[PDB]
Order: sequence, then C-alpha cells, then structure tokens
Amino acid sequence: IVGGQECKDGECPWQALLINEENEGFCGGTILSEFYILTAAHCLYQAKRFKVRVGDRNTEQEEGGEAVHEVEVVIKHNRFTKETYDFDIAVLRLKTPITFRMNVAPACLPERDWAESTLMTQKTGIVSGFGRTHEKGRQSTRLKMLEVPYVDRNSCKLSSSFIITQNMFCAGYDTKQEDACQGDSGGPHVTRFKDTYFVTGIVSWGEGCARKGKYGIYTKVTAFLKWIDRSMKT
Amino acid sequence: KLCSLDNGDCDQFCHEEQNSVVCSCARGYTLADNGKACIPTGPYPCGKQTLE
Ligand SMILES: C[C@@H](C(=O)N1CCOCC1)N1CC[C@H](NS(=O)(=O)c2ccc(-c3ccc(Cl)s3)s2)C1=O
Ligand SMILES: [Ca+2]
Repeated sequence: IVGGQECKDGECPWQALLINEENEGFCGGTILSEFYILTAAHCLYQAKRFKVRVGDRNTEQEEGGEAVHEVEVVIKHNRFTKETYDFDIAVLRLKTPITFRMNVAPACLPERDWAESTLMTQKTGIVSGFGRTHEKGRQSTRLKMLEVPYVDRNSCKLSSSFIITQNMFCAGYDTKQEDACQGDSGGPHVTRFKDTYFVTGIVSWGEGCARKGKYGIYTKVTAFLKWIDRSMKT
Repeated sequence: KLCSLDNGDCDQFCHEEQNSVVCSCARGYTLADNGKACIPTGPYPCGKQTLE
C-alpha cells in the first residue's frame, strides 16, 4: 500500500498473508470462512510451497493473535491466463479450521445484483495489505489499508495500455499518490455498507504503483459468486 | 421506488418482488421480526471489525 494508514487494532480482521518457506509474505488473501481463503490465481506461481498466516498486524513482534495454517487443496479458476490476467481468482481450503478472535474474522460475500447496484456504486472501497510502500521500495512490516474511489469504466479503459476485461474493474486515483502495490496482490478489496464490510474485489495488477494517469486493477468478485460458492462445497 | 429508495429500509440485501421490497442477510445472520434488520447468529459474524 502506497499512502493510506495502519490498520488499527481489530480494523482489518479478514486479512490473510501467503508466506513462503522463509516465512516471507509474497501475496495477500481474504478470509471467507473457517476453512476458506480467497486469493489471486497469479499468486499461485510465486512459491513452490506456501502457508497462510492470519491475525498479524506487525511482522516484527508477536502480538499473541497470529496463526499459521497449511493448505489442503488449491482451487484455481481453469480459464485463468497469464497473457492478460483474465479470471485472476483462486480459493484455498485449509487443513485445520481458523479460530476466530480479535483481528481474525471473515468478510461477507454479497449477492451479485445487490452488490453491483448498491455496493459498486458507492463512492469508495477499501484495499489492504503488507505490500510495497512505494513502487521501488521494500514491503511493509505493518498491515496497511487505504480508501480507493471506484473509477468510471470508460475512463479506466482509456487510461490503460493493457486490456480491461469484463472480469476486472478499476479503483484508485488519477494523480494523488495513493495505490495498492506489489505484495498486496491476492488481497482484500471490501466495501462498507451500514457498518458491515463485504468482499467486492481481489488485488490483481497495475502499470507500476500510483503512476500518473494510471489506476489499480482488481478482479471483479461479483462475476465469480456462483463459482466461489461451488468451490466452497467441493 | 422500492430498493432504489434508501435500500428499501433493509440492513443488507434488498430485492423487489410483485412491486414490493423483500430484505435478506448474509450467511450467519438471521432476518429480524420486522423483516428488515439483520441479527448475528453467533460470535465473530462476517463483515464486522473485532472488539474483543
Ligand atoms: C501491467 C502488469 C502486467 O505485467 N500484466 C497485466 C496483464 O496481464 C499480463 C501482465 N504489470 C506491470 C508491472 C507490474 N508488476 S508490479 O509492479 O510488481 C505490481 C504488482 C501489483 C501491482 C498493483 C498496483 C495496484 C493494484 Cl490494485 S495491484 S503493481 C504489473 O502487474
Ligand atoms: Ca506479529
């Protein structure tokens, strides 16, 4: 996250971190239930073996809420493609269930039609992660969040040097210096409605981070609700 | 009208049927007696920031 602020105690409880063999985070995820994590399909290539950490806000101190979980099954969308990052979505089933507590809780899955007319027409959504603090910087040791405006679909297509498919949407700022970045990928994009937070996107890609005339590109979760439902049963 | 007027007074999901508002809730909530509000069924319901 470029800009924004620290997630304070209890504020981003659905955040998950995919960690490599060295215990280093390389991508984010969203807690959907006691057994399932939502992430990006493209993240499933950045490490041979990985685990999922939850309940963490500072990677340099032990706060007492942290828990590491092994992955039992990796469910990748079969139509995923590296050429465009179309269908950039995967679901992970964990070996042991997550025990909810302070800093560890799921985000709500919304219904498609209601989310599209009512959530995605709100002024802003919230993105979060432990990724880079600027395009050429290091990863954050503190969990951060940032309010990002929804961006008009036409303006987004005009701004982009790469194809924006029906399975993607744009959010962020034209010139203001605030954006998601590398390492935040696979992480939560949520939208608040009457003090309840619903999953609306997955951090996917961008042309660098916070560049002028450029926006953050997110997987459009509302296009994948039946798919997600199916994955969480089989 | 209906769901386009202040989400139909619903706490969460709003749907229109036979020219009438019908409210519903995410998994882990139950619809209240008034047919509008959503009540958590147990501890740590989805979408809420944690306080204990
Ligand atoms: C355009 C894109 C790219 O190479 N694609 C996208 C389309 O599919 C083919 C390859 N691209 C260029 C470099 C960039 N890699 S990066 O700087 O490590 C990076 C990862 C994630 C980034 C995000 C910024 C804002 C959001 Cl949301 S996430 S910034 C990146 O993702
Ligand atoms: Ca910690």
